[PDB]
Amino acid sequence: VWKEATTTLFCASDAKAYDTEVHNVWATHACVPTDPNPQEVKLENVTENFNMWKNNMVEQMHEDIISLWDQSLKPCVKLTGGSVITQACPKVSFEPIPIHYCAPAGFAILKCNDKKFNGTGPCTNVSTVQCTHGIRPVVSTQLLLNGSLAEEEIVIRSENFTNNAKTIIVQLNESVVINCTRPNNDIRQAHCNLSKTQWENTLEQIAIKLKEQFGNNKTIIFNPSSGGDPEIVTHSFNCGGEFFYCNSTQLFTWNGRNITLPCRIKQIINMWQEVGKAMYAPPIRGQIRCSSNITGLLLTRDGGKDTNGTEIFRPGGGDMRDNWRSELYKYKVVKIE
Amino acid sequence: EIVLTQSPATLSLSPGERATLSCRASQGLNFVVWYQQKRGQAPRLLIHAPSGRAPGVPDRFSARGSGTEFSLVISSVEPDDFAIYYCQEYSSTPYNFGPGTRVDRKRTVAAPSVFIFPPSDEQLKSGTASVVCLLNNFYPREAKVQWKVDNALQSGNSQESVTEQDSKDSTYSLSSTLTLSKADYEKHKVYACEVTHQGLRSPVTKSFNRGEC
Amino acid sequence: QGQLVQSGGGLKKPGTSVTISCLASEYTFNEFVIHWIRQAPGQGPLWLGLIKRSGRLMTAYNFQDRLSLRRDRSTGTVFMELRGLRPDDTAVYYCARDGLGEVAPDYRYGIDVWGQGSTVIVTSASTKGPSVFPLAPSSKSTSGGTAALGCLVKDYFPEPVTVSWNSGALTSGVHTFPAVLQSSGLYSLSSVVTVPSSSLGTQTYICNVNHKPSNTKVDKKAEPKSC
Ligand SMILES: *[C@@H]1O[C@H](CO)[C@@H](O)[C@H](O)[C@H]1NC(C)=O
Ligand SMILES: *[C@@H]1O[C@H](CO)[C@@H](O)[C@H](O)[C@H]1NC(C)=O
Ligand SMILES: *[C@@H]1O[C@H](CO)[C@@H](O)[C@H](O)[C@H]1NC(C)=O
Ligand SMILES: *[C@@H]1O[C@H](CO)[C@@H](O)[C@H](O)[C@H]1NC(C)=O
Ligand SMILES: *[C@@H]1O[C@H](CO)[C@@H](O)[C@H](O)[C@H]1NC(C)=O
Ligand SMILES: *[C@@H]1O[C@H](CO)[C@@H](O)[C@H](O)[C@H]1NC(C)=O
Ligand code: NA
Repeated sequence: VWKEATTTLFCASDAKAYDTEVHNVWATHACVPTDPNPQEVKLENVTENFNMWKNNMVEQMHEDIISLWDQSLKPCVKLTGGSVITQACPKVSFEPIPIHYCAPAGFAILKCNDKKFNGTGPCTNVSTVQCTHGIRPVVSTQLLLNGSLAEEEIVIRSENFTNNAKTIIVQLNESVVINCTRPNNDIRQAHCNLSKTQWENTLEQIAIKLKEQFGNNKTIIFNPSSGGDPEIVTHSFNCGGEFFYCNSTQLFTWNGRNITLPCRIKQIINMWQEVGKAMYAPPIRGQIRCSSNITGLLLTRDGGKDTNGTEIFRPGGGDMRDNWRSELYKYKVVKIE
Repeated sequence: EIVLTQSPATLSLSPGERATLSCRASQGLNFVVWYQQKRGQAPRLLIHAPSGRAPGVPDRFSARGSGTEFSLVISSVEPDDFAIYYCQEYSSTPYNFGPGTRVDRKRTVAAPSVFIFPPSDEQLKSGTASVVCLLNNFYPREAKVQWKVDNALQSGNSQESVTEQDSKDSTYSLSSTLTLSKADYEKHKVYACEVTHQGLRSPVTKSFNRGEC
Repeated sequence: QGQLVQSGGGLKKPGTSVTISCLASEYTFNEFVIHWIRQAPGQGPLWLGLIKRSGRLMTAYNFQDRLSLRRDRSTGTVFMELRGLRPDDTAVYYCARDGLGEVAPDYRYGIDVWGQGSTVIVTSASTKGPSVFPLAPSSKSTSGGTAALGCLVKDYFPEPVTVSWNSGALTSGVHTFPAVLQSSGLYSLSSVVTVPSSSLGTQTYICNVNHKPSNTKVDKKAEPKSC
């Protein structure tokens, strides 16, 4: 029988106890070892409802990453509640590891294996598992990095597409590698490189999926963000403990085989996890370099007025629940009783 | 975006009676929310989206509907419930509010006592002239005033003001002020306001002639 | 809980800009959408824009060239800037929160908490005391004693004016109408009373007007015109 149930999950990971890297440290304390051979059972002749936008699993992960960041990081200056505290702020090793979320006894995780599952509604190819796949808690706007990819063609999802207020989550099937670098020896000047040819073709195939959703006669266009905090206006992410803010105008203007985005490292940032402000030490001299798989996007549609035949889409993000959602959309917890 | 319309404009009721307010949508909706508003206060949420009533809201309030038609039901009206009620839609921005449905206290129909006031000689010095038409203690609230200057219908150059429903006799009062220049007032003789109202089976006209006190 | 405290507003001249702030609880600021909504006199609420918890800004198409929203994550405050002010921008401006179906575990829509409101008045009018004219009693109108008389309190700014009769010793049958904004930019109202016609010859009637913003106070005796 079972039924949708909220319960405290526990986590599993391949974290290393000798590693002082803060994700490894957190997981070492909070998680258990992963199963070598994880079992997966198919449920023949079974239909089950899913709702990625109303999934308690997302909330539990949200809580973990907030505490992870709140525990791990050490800004030189922090403002919270009109109060200012200052502390030692050494640089730290920062690199997310995959985390698995598992159901306790008396509960179980259902997994939707249906082709082209749009995020809500019937799933006919359902299976049960002990734990989710390994999920890297990547904090980022406006692209989803190091995530999972659909084997088939691109898939776009929304709680409701005719609702302009609701975010659109794009799941790619072919990833686009992006290398960000702060040149060795302005210490805040950085830049990201990715394939032009690969990004244009990506944008095109996204527009095709958007056309399926809004109509063939609709002409699709991509514009930069309408405004907001620096974090959501730019493509913001972490790389080697440093906080990057990359100008993504070249990624989201659409109607040189490499695309170079001008980036800036910022010491003074807004905290995504709480009200206030944090200040970190300036970046290390030497080499700061990362290489991430662009695996998804967060988009927002203008709407705003009577349809002009044209639909404008802009990069989104800001609510990290959507980041977790892009990985947990296929899972739901049930009380197996 | 959508367009919302509410009916009726006014709902007259005695305490204890069942109220049902209507909300109509131009296109299909999933839901609507309802707000109560009293004078001087901000809107107060009554019914949350699917579904139920906001905190502090009593049981007698209920709502339901889907697509084009929605309704707010008050099983047994209490004196605290006499107010203006709006519906609101969430299909997309901009989020539209309804024009509102006024719930007032029912009473036996009462015709207005109509009075007309010429402009004082004091004001006439100032180069302007104000002509006032008073509708005193009437019910229902809906009433039409029509100004005429020498049988010329005055339109757009008058302003109306209505008191809150009297808490004791459940009636309304209304003033209509016609604004004329002195030169125009000096140029015409007969000034009249004609009142149409349910308590009157033929419209009542009150008038005066300039220079004939 | 669960509070929204606004600040800003007041008298503005046409063409200028106005900024209204809205301090929210950390919980609200973190979890809820916050709308900006105004309401003009005699009108219903009008949605101007919102700020999602993600930070996304959305404005009404009819205001997008004049309206700017932003938030300060340092204190948990949101702002609206309305530029190129016009007389019809005169309204009470509200900030108000809404889960917008995104707050777990209920996922409800509905604007459940409203700020106290910020009054914005756009005009070129300066402070001015009213002129008080009499609305003289009738020759003999309504049967019995009842005859109607009053005061016309015209051309004043800003609101409010208060009106009493006979030093407040006359409340029976008094109607003081809410003010109207004239095309001139100045306010005006009337206060009337119904009284016996038998008393019109003897009883003295004085409406007491008070416009505090200009320290103007008037006592006007209304009596039958000399005919
Ligand atoms: C997703 O697909 C299901 C099944 O066809 C449908 O009921 C639901 O409305 C869809 N939701 C979308 C397209 O957002
Ligand atoms: C990825 O999806 C696109 C359509 O979005 C399709 O054209 C392409 O062949 C797919 N490639 C792979 C490897 O699945
Ligand atoms: C990114 O770096 C990898 C090696 O780590 C390289 O193979 C790839 O070509 C680089 N891509 C870009 C766009 O620079
Ligand atoms: C990005 O760069 C363009 C110029 O290439 C500039 O016009 C724009 O303002 C920049 N945006 C941000 C968010 O830095
Ligand atoms: C993505 O993974 C690569 C390799 O593990 C890592 O170097 C990079 O920092 C990751 N990106 C983010 C945004 O964490
Ligand atoms: C989205 O909302 C519209 C009404 O605004 C409704 O007609 C449509 O069925 C909804 N689609 C969903 C919930 O997938
Ligand atoms: Na006196």
